[PDB]
Amino acid sequence: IVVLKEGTDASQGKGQIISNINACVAVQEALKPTLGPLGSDILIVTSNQKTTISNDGATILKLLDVVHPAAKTLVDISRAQDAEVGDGTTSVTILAGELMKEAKPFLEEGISSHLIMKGYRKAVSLAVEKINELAVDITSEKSSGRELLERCARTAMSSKLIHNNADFFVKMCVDAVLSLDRNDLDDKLIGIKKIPGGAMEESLFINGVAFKKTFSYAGFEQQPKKFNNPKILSLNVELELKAEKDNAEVRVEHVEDYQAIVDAEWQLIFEKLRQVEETGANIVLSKLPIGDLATQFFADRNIFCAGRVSADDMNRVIQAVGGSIQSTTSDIKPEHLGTCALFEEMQIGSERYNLFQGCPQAKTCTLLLRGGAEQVIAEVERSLHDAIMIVKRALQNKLIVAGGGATEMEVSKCLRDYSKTIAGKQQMIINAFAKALEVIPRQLCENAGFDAIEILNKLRLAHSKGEKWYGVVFETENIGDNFAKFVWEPALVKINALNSATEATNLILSVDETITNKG
Amino acid sequence: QNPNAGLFKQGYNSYSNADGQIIKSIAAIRELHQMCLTSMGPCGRNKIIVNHLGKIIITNDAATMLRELDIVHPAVKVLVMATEQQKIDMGDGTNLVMILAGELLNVSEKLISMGLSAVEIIQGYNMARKFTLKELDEMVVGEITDKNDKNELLKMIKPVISSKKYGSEDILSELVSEAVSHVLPVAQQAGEIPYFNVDSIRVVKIMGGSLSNSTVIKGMVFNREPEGHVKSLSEDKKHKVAVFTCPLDIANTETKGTVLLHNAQEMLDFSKGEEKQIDAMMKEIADMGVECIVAGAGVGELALHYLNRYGILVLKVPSKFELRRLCRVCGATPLPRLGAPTPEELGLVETVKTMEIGGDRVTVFKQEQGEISRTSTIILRGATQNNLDDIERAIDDGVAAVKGLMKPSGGKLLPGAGATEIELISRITKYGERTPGLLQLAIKQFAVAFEVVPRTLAETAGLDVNEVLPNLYAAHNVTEPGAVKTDHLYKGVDIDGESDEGVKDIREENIYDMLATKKFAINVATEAATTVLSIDQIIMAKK
Repeated sequence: IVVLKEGTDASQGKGQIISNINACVAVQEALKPTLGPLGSDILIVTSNQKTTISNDGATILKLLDVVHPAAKTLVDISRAQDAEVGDGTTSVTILAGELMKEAKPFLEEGISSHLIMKGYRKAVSLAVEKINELAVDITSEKSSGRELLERCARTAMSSKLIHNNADFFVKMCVDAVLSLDRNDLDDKLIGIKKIPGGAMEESLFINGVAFKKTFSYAGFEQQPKKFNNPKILSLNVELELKAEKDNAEVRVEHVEDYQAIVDAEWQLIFEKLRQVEETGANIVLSKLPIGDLATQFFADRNIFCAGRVSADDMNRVIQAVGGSIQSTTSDIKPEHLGTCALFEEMQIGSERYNLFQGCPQAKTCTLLLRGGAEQVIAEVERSLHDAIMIVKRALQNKLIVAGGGATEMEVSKCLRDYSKTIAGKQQMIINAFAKALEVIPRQLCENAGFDAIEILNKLRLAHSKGEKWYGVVFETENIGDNFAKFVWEPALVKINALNSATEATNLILSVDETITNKG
Repeated sequence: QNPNAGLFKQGYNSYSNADGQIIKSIAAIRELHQMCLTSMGPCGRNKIIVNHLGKIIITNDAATMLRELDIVHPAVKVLVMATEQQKIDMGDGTNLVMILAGELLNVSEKLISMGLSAVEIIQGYNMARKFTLKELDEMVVGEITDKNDKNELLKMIKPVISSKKYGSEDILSELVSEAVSHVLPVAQQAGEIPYFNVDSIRVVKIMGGSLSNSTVIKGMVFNREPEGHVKSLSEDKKHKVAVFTCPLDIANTETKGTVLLHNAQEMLDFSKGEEKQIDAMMKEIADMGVECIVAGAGVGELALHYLNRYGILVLKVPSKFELRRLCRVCGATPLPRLGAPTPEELGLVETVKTMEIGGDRVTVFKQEQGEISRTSTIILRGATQNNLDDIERAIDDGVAAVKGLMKPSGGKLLPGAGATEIELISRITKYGERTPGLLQLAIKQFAVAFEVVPRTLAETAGLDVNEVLPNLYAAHNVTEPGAVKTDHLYKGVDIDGESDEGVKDIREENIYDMLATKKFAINVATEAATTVLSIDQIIMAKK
């Protein structure tokens, strides 16, 4: 009748770690197909009834939100990779997963979880020393500031939808990053807009910012679309006379008074519109609608309006022109105004878009991507995103190591040789680590449709000849010098991704018991 | 058909010793024993706990394991309640009480099966306790001399950090020792003044990086930035600090004091009241020489305007508990009223500065070589939320253990890593052989229970206990030419991740346990096991 746990779940022992391993396998397998430039996509339907398709391990894991407590440890560590480093998210999940798979046969044979973790801690520490040793300090060596970044983006765009058009898209990626202050680069500084219709080769590059022109109200053939040096004012207040929700009941004894009240309401909004004119603004932008009367008033003043603009687009405009948003019209100051070098409205995609260009105060830029379908624009956007990342990292991280599995191959080799002098349980665990590292060149081959067995054999044998930059070639199925081919990753990504995968492996293998509090 | 008999209380599942309930109670405890058994030792195991709030905790802490379980059965409640006693009256010993109490019950299963009554078992255990406590007084080797130097604090802190965070001791030990030596004065030959308040060391955490970026602050850290224009104080000494709880705006009544405006003139006069009343209020604060104002509530636009004009540092502290602690350093008293800045309620601070930790701006209230705070802050860093929280617990153990170094006999040291328990097994057993009559049966088993410590230390490290244990006993099972056993009292249990024939010495790593912790924990464990063994019935009424 008396109980110990009142229905609270608790389980401990070797079987508990094996269960934790199985949970990690489910996570590893979920992301497995996304590895490599030819990786497959994952389709996730969220609880909010929104469907997404992506191969970005960071987006995938954040949407899956795997509940199993063991998975939460693995996923959270991969999340930290996304926050602390910005790349290697899939590598952390995959590397940790394979290690959990390797731990299983050792635990079953009665190998203590302490020695499994201890061998991993030593073997990984050795790997970090080797990855650091491989670091190449590269700046302008046999490559100009332009050639380095164009070669980086062009490489990223290989075997992509925009590979044959690299001559066009590479320029946008390199110009986009070089338009930024190298002292502080952030993905948020390069915006991308989607414009259905037309060919992808017709995309636009803007040194300032632009927005979709969400203002869809009346006002054809008015509000001048082009300004040389406009003053930009942003407001919160809605400038329409009548609301969609609010109103007033008017009841008086005279027809003159009935009209007087309607005119009074017109006068009240008129004074607010006049104050905007007194500001000396040329472009009037609002988070809320700017009404039919307001735009006719402003148009007769040769002032261009665009209302109902999203908070993100409004901020990017103000942040580009150097102005400020004011809630009211009576409190506006001249320091709220910004300026762009050019404002224009484009007819691209058979729809009107509002562009700013050459903004002298901007720290950002925008790409406007065109295409006949969401799948075309999305595929171009994803290819551009990866290209932007490698261009960004080319400026931020001078210490690089060969990619394509090349770094993993050298570490694995040095571990296989190191273990030759180790006796006891540590020998088996070090070798298991050396084997687990091969999951990367393996999955890179398999997801690409290559003969992974042949390529892995060629990589092992060719590497033993002293050429430490051999890796997976994705242009033609073979192996080659991925350093000379400009397929590289920052040394810090390899060190941090490995350390993160190691942490996730050790944290979960260290667990003997799970308790789930009920209530 | 089948009739019932023997149960006359109610429809129930009878729990009487007539059916071996004394064993069922122990068997029930075995479940929680096996849980905590995997925690103790530098190489202990982690446990995953899913909180009812959806928080996932992966920790070594045994108290968390027990506290987060909903427990009814009286047999385990005795041991869990005993554990909580260990948490309140001592800064350590959590695993020692739970594990030893279970093992004392485990060995009792043989004595009970032998036919030895619960009374006879308890009587022997009480005798063994009395022998054990006397031996602990005499097995002392080292002593902390209450000098509170860094080297002395580190000697104790190191083994305290171990068994929760192993391999991080080099960083964590420095974090605690620096915080303690800052707030813990050197004192001796006086017991009237208490030292080392539990609130003397605060721990805060910032996401990102790892423990290598941790540090120690000589004062209090607040998560808020200065809301005013002034972001820091000058280097001038003895800045006067005014502390308020009431929002800083137009003066009002402590209770309600809300002004309603209906007439045009009322709005005109009230608006003027705001500017005139706030200025005069801030004027008096400035005229007193106040350079920093600390509010438990918001500060209005005009209040910030005039506070800026007077050059007064404006810092909000939304936490009343943080203000209550600040009052212990700067001496200020918060004003619940608005417009009554009595000078008697002012405090002092030497420096208030805005600093960035990990990109997160915080405000520090600190001193350099004067009017020195008795409260310090330890800064923890980490990109992983779980490890960041778990390190905080490791620091808590470091701080809590130092509390045990105070006046009540915290000096005496015993060799750790199981060396104490191994010696106790030999000494308690010999007392058993000398003790006449049936008492020897339970006294000997009392000794047996203590092997769980050298056994757990080996097992958790991945060592074969069936080879380590006989070597541990052989090291202490020595005959010496004298009454006093010496020349090597340091033989402990290795926890190394690499093979090493034999055992290492305590003196090599300076792993010592506190006498007060060992005597108290064993005393508590004996009372816990004693109670459970005495139970021959569970009584309950239907709800």
